[PDB]
Amino acid sequence: PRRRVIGQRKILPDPKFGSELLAKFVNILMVDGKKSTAESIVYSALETLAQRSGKSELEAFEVALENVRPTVEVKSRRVGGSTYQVPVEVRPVRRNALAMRWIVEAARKRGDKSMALRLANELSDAAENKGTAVKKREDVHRMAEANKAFA
Amino acid sequence: NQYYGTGRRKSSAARVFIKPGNGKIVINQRSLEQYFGRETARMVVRQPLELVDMVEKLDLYITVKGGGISGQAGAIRHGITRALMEYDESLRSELRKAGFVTRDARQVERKKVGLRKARRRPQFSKR
Amino acid sequence: RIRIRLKAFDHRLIDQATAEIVETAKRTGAQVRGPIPLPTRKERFTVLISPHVNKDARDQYEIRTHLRLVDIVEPTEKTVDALMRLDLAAGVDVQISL
Amino acid sequence: AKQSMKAREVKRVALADKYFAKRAELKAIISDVNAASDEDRWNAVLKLQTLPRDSSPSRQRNRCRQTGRPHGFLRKFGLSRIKVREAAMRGEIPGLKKASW
Amino acid sequence: ARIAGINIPDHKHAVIALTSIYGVGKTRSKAILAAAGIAEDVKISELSEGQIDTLRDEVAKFVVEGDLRREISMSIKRLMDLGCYRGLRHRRGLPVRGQRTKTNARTRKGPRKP
Amino acid sequence: RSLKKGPFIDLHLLKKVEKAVESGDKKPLRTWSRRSTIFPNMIGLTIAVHNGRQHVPVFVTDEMVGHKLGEFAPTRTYR
Amino acid sequence: GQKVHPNGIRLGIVKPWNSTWFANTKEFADNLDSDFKVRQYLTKELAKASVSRIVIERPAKSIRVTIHTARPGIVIGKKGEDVEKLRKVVADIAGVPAQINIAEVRKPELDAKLVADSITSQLERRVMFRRAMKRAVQNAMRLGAKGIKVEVSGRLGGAEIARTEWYREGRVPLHTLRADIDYNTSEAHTTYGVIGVKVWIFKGEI
RNA sequence: CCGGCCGGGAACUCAAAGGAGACUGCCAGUGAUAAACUGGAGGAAGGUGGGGAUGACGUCAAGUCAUCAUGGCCCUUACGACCAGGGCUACACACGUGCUACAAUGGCGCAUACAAAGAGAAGCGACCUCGCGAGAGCAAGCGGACCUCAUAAAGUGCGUCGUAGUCCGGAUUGGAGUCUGCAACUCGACUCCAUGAAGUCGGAAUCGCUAGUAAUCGUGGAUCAGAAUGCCACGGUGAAUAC
RNA sequence: AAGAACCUUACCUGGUCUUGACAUCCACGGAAGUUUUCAGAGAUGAGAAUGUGCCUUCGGGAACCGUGAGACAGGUGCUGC
Ligand SMILES: [Mg+2]
Repeated sequence: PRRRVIGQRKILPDPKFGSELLAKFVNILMVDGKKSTAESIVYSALETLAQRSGKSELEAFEVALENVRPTVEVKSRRVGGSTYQVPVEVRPVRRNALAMRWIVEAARKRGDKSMALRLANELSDAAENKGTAVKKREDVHRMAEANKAFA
Repeated sequence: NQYYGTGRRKSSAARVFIKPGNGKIVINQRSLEQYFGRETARMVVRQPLELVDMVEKLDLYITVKGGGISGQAGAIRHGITRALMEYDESLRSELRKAGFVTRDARQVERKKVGLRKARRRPQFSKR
Repeated sequence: RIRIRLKAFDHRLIDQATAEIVETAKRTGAQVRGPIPLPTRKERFTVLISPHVNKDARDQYEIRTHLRLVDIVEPTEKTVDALMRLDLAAGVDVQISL
Repeated sequence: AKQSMKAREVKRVALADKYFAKRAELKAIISDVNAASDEDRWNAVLKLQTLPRDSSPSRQRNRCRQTGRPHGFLRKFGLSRIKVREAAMRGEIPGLKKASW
Repeated sequence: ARIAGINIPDHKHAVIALTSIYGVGKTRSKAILAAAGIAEDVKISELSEGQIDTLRDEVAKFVVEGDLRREISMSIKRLMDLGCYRGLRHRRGLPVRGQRTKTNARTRKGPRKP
Repeated sequence: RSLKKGPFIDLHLLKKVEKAVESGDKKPLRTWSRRSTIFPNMIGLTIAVHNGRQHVPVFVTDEMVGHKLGEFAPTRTYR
Repeated sequence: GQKVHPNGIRLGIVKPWNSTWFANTKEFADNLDSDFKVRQYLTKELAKASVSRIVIERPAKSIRVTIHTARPGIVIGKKGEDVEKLRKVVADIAGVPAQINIAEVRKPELDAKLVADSITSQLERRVMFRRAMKRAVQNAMRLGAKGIKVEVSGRLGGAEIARTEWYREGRVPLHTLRADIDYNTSEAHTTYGVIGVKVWIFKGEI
């Protein structure tokens, strides 16, 4: 805000095996307050990917995440006349939140049968670093690294 | 021997009778597996119960009303926490440090005239 | 026995009327259940403070109806007679039923 | 405030109180499932128009008692919101105050 | 599966395929099903001809594609030649149930061309 | 779309109706009762229905029985 | 017009309701109509008596009316002939026996209604608006009070455009709820039009 | 007859009244030893605890002479009044605010659980019968912490749809049916038969929201003889970001 | 506008009236009230059977109903500049 220097809210750990990042992920997926079905699809696709990759659930999610985790971000700060872009780092909190949002978007789109299926497919292609969230990250790195003369 | 917990959350209110013995849940004459044991928010009533063993420490005869599923769930959680009085500050010094004793009212705000849900306006438009 | 239900608008009046009437009833008609509070009912009204456009401009008024059961348990002779002809403390509506 | 319409409503009300609630038999009784479904009920619903458009409880707009305002009327206080609020803020309605909670 | 109308469903459940007939809906189709002893979950690639015959002779009871088309045609022509409000609306191209025409009712009126 | 229990008419209207029935075809009968139905005996009348300002003479028809008079008495004129 | 009614906002905290009685929803409307009728008729009759207000109750289906005024002599007439005429002509319309009782206030200039009525009498007596305002404020504050504020709207001076003017003296917190404030507004009809006068007197602080 | 159904208690929630407490209360630091800011103990709540009502002097010569009263004007056998019907629902067409949606977190059908606050006597309206359903009839209780609205729905178990302008979606339209009401053509609501459109996320531009809020679901009330996707009110799951 | 089938309705046509639908007066006549027929879109007009006291000033009274002028009623008609 302008004056308030407040922090962020305090979410609860998920009922399923302890976690907070994927709890916030399910809270993002939750629309119209449909937490039950959001969590259902979350767990379904989670265990699907876990069994497809042979690993454990939260670690497979971390694998699919680190690949989509970006490096920098472009923002506009006009200085005396012409308006321009500027590439700059991003906090880890918003970094991982934006990675999860890209995951959710690539999952929502490209619908084969069901949302569990879409989310597991995106998880897989991100774990092997060939999905659409990773391509979003690549596009972000394209936007950056080019106009880096502004600083 | 048999202690009482009140419990309430989001316009809901409960009644819990805690007793040393088995560990079954009589939740409105149902089991926790039935009442909301297939739906989300399942271990909500169990969240205040893992810091101290519960499987074979004490059972609870529970009833609830008011609010929705999660509302009555928070009600039962507050009821557990109030019933935790024969297990007094010796344990509250940490239970509170991690919450579970804060009412966390955040009561729903009445709908204000001119609005749609007490904060939602009727889609303003300059022209 | 005698279900005695009184009702008013103002708590500071119904309270004193109930106190004095329960006194005059149990001082000779003892074995009462007391002034059971009978929770309040609120009749609310929303009106348009303006006579014209500015429909959005409105106001909210209300009226509170408080009641007090007494529930006398015995149809005493010091009660059936010394309760009637004693409907003072205007602004209150009373109904006794045997 | 259209004293003519006021007398119109007064007529409607009085003539209705006279005819209906007392002569419902024609339209509310003879029009029943029974042998009377023959020419009996036909003649009943025909004599129906023995009364004019008036005499009915449907033409009762329930206008205001002070100003005849049909809109903004409340069946409780018998008056429109305008005079309702007037008398309220003046303190004439027993037990009425500002509702805030 | 040449039932009245056109009725060329392949691998479609009973009522969902039968409603295709202009003259039958889900309800009348379920009635036909319970009459001819037909289920409402098995498809055309699995139904037998000894039961397709019952389909035919049971749907023959209510109006059909062509019969219903011509019946509606003669009814609306009756309205038009009657020249009541209904026929006047039918001829002017406006709805007949009396909804909004000032703004709505564009479906019956015509595309929002100009 | 209502009043299942038979039709509804006006005394004056049915009186003129049966008068014209027993007298034969007659000039248009002015009827302001758009809220009335038609009977199997009025086929052949040339009654004039009210629209709000003017009378529309209509030749009754056996198919024009269950309908009303406002049906064939246009009230709103457009262009 | 963006301010709330002081008396209305203070009813639920400090000031008492004008009509104090009970009634079920079935007869609340007719009860209020009878109250309005008796009120307007009594005002029509005794507007000369300078009545500040009237409280209306109904003990056991019988009407009772306290008249908070300042000229009980004029209200009653010698031996109470006026009291009797009023009781009769009011019970006729009320359908029940009426106990009408007067009650004097020996500080009439502290009543919003009485002061508005006096300013209106002077407005029809052709007295200057400034002088009337100042004289009423002085009357009140010199008789005793913790603040006053008067306002007038209309065509003061009989001019062509409508100009409203006010004048205050002392402390007068309206947003304060414990402030027992006397408030009322009168009307005055002259050859020029309508004139609305209003007053607020900070009588008490609790 | 396991229905607190009942004898039996005032244990408990709840209950209306009368009070306590939550006021920077105190401590550590910072701050010009001041104001004050930040963190912390206990505590449910910490600094205006949450929300609400409360609208400064006055501006826009803002809107209402149609709620009412009124300065003047004007009709005053009339610009007055009554009655049948019609109109306000009219339609080349442009715009604003809401519901439905435009689907697979799901349409879909069967079995399952959980709201608070209210209203209700020329009204709410048990049981029972029929009625696909409007709802019809007989006929208890209730002008009320009893009798009725009133079964709460999302949530969950089984599975069709397993991706198609499709079983998403319901408008247009005819015959036939119930109901409010003197009457349903203009011009009502409701339930069934037949129907399924555009619409596949929406262009520039633009609105609301920092919490139980939005999002979404359901329920009640006023208007009413009858007539909401609106208004008001209550509750349901329950976020996000804030550099 | 917290709710247009009539009404609501302030608009349109047609049929009506006039100190008038609405409050009051004098004088005159009838007591009201109740049932009923005819034409009309009805308003209204043409009617037919029933109906009498609360006080005796008791040449009548208190309401109710109708007739004549007048004062007037009546307007959702104008300017919210
Ligand atoms: Mg000037």
